[PDB]
Amino acid sequence: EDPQLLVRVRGGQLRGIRLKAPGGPVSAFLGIPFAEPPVGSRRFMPPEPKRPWSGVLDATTFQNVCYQYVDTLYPGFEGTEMWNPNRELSEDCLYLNVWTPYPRPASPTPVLIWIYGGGFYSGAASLDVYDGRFLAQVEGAVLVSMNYRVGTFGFLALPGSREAPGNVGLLDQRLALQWVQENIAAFGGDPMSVTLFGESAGAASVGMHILSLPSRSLFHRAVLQSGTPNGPWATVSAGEARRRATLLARLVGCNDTELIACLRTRPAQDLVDHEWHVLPQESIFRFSFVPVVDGDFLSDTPEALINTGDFQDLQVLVGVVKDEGSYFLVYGVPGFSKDNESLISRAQFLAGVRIGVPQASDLAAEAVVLHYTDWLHPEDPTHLRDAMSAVVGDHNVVCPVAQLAGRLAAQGARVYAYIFEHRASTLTWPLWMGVPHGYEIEFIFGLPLDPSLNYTTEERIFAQRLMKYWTNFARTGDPNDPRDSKSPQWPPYTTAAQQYVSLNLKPLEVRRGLRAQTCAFWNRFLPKLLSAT
Amino acid sequence: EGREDPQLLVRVRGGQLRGIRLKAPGGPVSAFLGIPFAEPPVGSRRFMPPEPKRPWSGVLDATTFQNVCYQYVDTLYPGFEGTEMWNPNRELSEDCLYLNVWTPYPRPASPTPVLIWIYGGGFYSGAASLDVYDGRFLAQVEGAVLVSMNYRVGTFGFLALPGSREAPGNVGLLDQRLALQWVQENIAAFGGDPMSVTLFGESAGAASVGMHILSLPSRSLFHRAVLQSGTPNGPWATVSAGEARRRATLLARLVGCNDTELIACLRTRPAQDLVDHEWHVLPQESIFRFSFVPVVDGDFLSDTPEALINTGDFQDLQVLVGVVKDEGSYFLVYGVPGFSKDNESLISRAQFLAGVRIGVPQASDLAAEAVVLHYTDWLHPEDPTHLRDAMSAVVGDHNVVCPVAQLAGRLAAQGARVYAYIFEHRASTLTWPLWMGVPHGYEIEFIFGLPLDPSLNYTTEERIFAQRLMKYWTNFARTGDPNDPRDSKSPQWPPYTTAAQQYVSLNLKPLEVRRGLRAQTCAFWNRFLPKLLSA
Ligand SMILES: NC(=O)c1cc[n+](COC[n+]2ccc(/C=N/O)cc2/C=N/O)cc1
Ligand SMILES: NC(=O)c1cc[n+](COC[n+]2ccc(/C=N/O)cc2/C=N/O)cc1
Repeated sequence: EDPQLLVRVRGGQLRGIRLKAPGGPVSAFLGIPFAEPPVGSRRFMPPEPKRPWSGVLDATTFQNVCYQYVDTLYPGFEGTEMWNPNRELSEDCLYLNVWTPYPRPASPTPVLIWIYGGGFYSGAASLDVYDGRFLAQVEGAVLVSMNYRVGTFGFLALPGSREAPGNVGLLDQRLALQWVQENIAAFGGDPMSVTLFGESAGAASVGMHILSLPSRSLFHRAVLQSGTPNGPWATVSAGEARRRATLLARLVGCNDTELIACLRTRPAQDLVDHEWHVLPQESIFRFSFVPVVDGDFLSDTPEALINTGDFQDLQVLVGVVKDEGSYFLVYGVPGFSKDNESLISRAQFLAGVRIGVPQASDLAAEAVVLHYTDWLHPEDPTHLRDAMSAVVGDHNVVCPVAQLAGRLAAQGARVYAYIFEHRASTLTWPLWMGVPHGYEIEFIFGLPLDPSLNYTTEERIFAQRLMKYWTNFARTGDPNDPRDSKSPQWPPYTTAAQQYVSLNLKPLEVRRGLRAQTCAFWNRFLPKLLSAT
Repeated sequence: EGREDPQLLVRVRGGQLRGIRLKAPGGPVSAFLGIPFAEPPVGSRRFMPPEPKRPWSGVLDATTFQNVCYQYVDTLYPGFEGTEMWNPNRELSEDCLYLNVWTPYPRPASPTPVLIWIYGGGFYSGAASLDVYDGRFLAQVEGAVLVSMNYRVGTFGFLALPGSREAPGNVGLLDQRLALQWVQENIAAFGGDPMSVTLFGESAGAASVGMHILSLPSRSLFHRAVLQSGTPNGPWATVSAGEARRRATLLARLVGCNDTELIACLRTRPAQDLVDHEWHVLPQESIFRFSFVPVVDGDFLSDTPEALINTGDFQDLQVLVGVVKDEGSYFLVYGVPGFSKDNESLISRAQFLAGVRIGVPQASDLAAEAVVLHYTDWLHPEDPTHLRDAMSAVVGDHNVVCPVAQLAGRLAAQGARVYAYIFEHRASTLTWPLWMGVPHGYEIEFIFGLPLDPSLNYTTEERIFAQRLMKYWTNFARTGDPNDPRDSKSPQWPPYTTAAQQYVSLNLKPLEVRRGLRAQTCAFWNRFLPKLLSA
């Protein structure tokens, strides 16, 4: 019984495991329950605080992954499987992981809370890419990551109902955030320096925590990697949630109470089986059960909330990868594949766009097509493929990010923006996907520091830079290294200057305007188009 | 006859002409100026198609320019050269259907390719007698037979009650056509080769050239066309029959006037009254919109220029088209608040949004917002210099660059041999401010080789450049190809193609080949904007 690996949290005692990171040990407390297993009648329900336990809870092992669709598009492909649950699926999955330095830090340490992505339909805090050991070891970070319920389990909302209020996956996260507040000190986490970070749906979750009052007291800073609460995919209206919940109910043979009661009776996988059949359109980058504008967790739409919010005492790191959109093309856009070069035809581009912008009228879609077509090379398939990617990325991540960045900056938030452009040497996706959604995580998390992983030493150094930025950001709300000078400085993203840095192997390069023209199209014109059909 | 210069006496179908031996820098040219090609479209012939000039007796003196067609005289900057050079430089009269011929002197031995200039002036102004249209240089240096005609502008040329007999529309185009007919029959008398007739015109003249390309009966009258900064397609070069009707009847009301009764009344109105009200009939506050312009009558223009360029076969056709660096700047000073020649015209976002409404007067709120969204530099959305230049770009793009783009594209896609340029050289002599860059119409003096007149204060590179441009134009006139056939030492001007979209820069530097005529931005105007108006 290593006394460093033994912690009394509020619910009782935990025994962590001493994990080794390349530069020394780290105390990992994995699988800490932060809620009553949201099983049985607790399905679709807000998480209840975990009841205290007797003895020493073994917290040396990752707990189950929240029940979710396992991707099957390319079975056994590292590029997909690395996101697949790497633990048993269970609805009993409300667990969080805490990595701290070994020994437990002397003074309260900034806490980073990771919220995984997975389109609100998947993910697990246990995936290798979210291994917090590196940030814990190299940076002395207390790194927390929770599981939260995904898909129907996390986000089936019958808005207004008691039994499926929606947003429970976010409430899960909130609970983990509460758990951190009440408990992290026991690990030498500073509950007064908690930085959320997350990517993609995790970023959106972070943004939703930013935009939800009861969440705001549970952290001080946020990082949104490649995802925003605003935007086309991260939220649905109450009505749309109801529609999909209802549709799923039909699809599985099921007032809200009786509908939900029936849904409660359904084997987890049945819900998952029919989860995708509730999308109004053939889509990419769209997900059936996502946070719901419920008037409750989200008092208004994220757009509304980022327009009106006061974000004075908020610091935010946001950014995108170079190819936000490439990843998604292979999952429903004809002509795209990890296997060929996905050189697509004009027609496949126009059709691809209807799938990428499923909410688009013909005119909006034409607007998009006409905007993204390089008219010097209108039918060149490389351009069209890259444009399809661009469309999907801009529409879904880049422009939502720019919007968020701008709105937060305009409304007092200190904002740092980045574009991550380094394509992992070890990346199993084809070159044309460039730097896909999610492939910065391994770097932020510091996996290149694990020599056994085959990352180049330029990458190891890069990961170190990024872990420095992230944790400096966590420590201080400023990602710049004070123990460094002018190599060069990461400026706050402002609405005037619109500065952001490229994160890649070269030093920070400050760029201005995060696809400013194109985002103007998406953020300013596109809504005007559709808001007049 | 007998005591005078034997090389200035020419007979044409209507009779005997005495021209004038004019001094060009490199030697003399023959000019036959103010040759009537139509019956004065006066009195009862106002608004009527031109009738062929009835033969005259004796030797018609063709030694001076004739009347300029009755027109509005721009008075925004009185005494300012930049506006005065466009201003009529001969008496304003409805009796104005006269053309001009410059030929080498002595007249060319063998049939020489004919250049016919059609001046612009927004269809409400212009005159073949402006100094910038002086054919002497192209005649002297290039051996070209240059012909320019006056055609009726404004109401007299374009007021239309479509369907009516008495104001069928497009008569100013018909004057041009009549002058083309004149060149066909008579140009050989000057050593002109009626089988090598190139039209060229700038701005409304270019639209006019385009109209002729688009109009069957004109087709047999020329072989090649140059469209400088103007196109028959685009938002200003034509009006629907309905809109022409609307403006004609409104103009009528404005001056106190069944089509016959209306026209008859209009015919009793003094020219100046018509001119005085000409500009009050535009549907919106606007720039680069002109009240009386060619009408889609289903006669001269069998359908919209858009429709005819989209579906015509342009096999036999060589077209040189192009734009100036800054097509839009000129028009900004005449009715976009904020803009002036007298200052840097740094405007505000408000003034830009306002400008866009004036610059794209046909635009719905949504379409205007698109324009604004497109042209705003979102890094510097409030930046007055960018906004000022974006305003210019909006007007230039919308009215010239993108119409030219659609035109070049559609023409190339349909068999035409298209050569495309952007003229980027700002005359060292330009009296407009620097921000205006190279405004609309300021390539003309170079095409015409004015810089060759040593007394005109152009620089030597400008003289050389004029010569190059004159070469391009006359080569294109000769061969359908602006390139010098021997001289491959100079870079080649490739045809504009839909595939490669090549055009050249015309500036002091040797031909640089560029790709895509604002391809991205013209996709907005030519492909997106129409759709944004179909709802
Ligand atoms: N719940 C379901 O049955 C289900 C869920 C998700 N998909 C598609 O998910 C594939 N996938 C997997 C991973 C990513 C994100 N990568 O960064 C994106 C995507 C899709 N984008 O449209 C199909 C069925
Ligand atoms: N009734 C008309 O069509 C009309 C009459 C007079 N103007 C005076 O316009 C000023 N102006 C005068 C000269 C030029 C071009 N000169 O080369 C361009 C412009 C701009 N027009 O919007 C315009 C339309």
